[PDB]
Amino acid sequence: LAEYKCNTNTAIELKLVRFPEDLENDIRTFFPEYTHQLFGDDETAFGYKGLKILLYYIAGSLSTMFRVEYASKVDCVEADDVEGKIRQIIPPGFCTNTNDFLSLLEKEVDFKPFGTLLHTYSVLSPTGGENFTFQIYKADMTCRGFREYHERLQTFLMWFIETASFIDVDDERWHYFLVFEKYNKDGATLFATVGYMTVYNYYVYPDKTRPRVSQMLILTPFQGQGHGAQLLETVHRYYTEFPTVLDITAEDPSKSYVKLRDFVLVKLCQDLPCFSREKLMQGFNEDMAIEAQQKFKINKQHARRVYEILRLLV
Ligand SMILES: CCOc1cc([C@@H]2CC(=O)NC3=C2C(=O)C[C@H](c2ccc(F)cc2)C3)cc([N+](=O)[O-])c1O
Repeated sequence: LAEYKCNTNTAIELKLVRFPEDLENDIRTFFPEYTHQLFGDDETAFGYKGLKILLYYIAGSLSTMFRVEYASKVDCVEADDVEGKIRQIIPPGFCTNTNDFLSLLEKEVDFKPFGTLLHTYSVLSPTGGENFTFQIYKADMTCRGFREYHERLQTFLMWFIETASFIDVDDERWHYFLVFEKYNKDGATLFATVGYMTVYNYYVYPDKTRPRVSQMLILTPFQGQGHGAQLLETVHRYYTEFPTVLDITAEDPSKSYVKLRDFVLVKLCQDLPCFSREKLMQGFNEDMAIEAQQKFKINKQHARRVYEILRLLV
């Protein structure tokens, strides 16, 4: 009976599929960092030998294939309801075989990003020379198709963020920022989902808001390319255009958030007059927090952090 225990982290094969060959290419597969919300602290599932859970997503639209496969199952002993648990966290309408999934691949040419283009950037390839092209969009639930797309996307929070939980999309104070990569296929330019960030537009009495970063997910294949830095920079630059925004902060200031934040705020602030070599040496001044707030909606306390870093650099 213990011979029917399978670790679920390694059993759940995720894929982002651009071309048919991606189905057969194990390099394209990645795996959950967390499955405890479905399978407990032990991250094991009872009842199956050779358990394979397939969640294949078409790279842009995230149209989904979901299949459970196994060598054998125990079915007066009852296997864990793997299917049922996964169905809690993914929308209906998934297909269940590779043929139907490949059919969806043909229609992917028509998939277009949701919302407003805010920024376009290039990342250099590891090999060097080739640039990949990326775009950040701001979307909301008024954009046709986005709600369904967000349901397909958010599942990933479960696999890669430890304390992850789904948001209430009917709350209009949610802002969505999406990252896409442009890629070529047979002469056409298609879009691939890279990541996203949800930002909550907290009300501040009486006429102001204070955006707070809630979640940010960069999908595993795109990690270590600087997407989070672009995403946060873009969000700061976006909300700067609104006088009614006080500042931008994070709900959950992790070590990695703080590292990312310190990177971006230094990038944004080093070329400002108030943070010049000469002005830094005179000490920290309220002027610095003022200018940082006006120019990039940087929190008063965050500007103190930037000051220390910049003053060390000098
Ligand atoms: C080799 C590892 O490469 C990367 C890892 C990450 C992770 C993983 C992920 O998907 N989410 C985030 C990450 C963080 O480190 C911190 C971030 C965070 C941002 C804002 C905020 F308000 C609160 C948290 C959440 C991002 C990137 N990236 O480039 O963005 C990696 O390259």
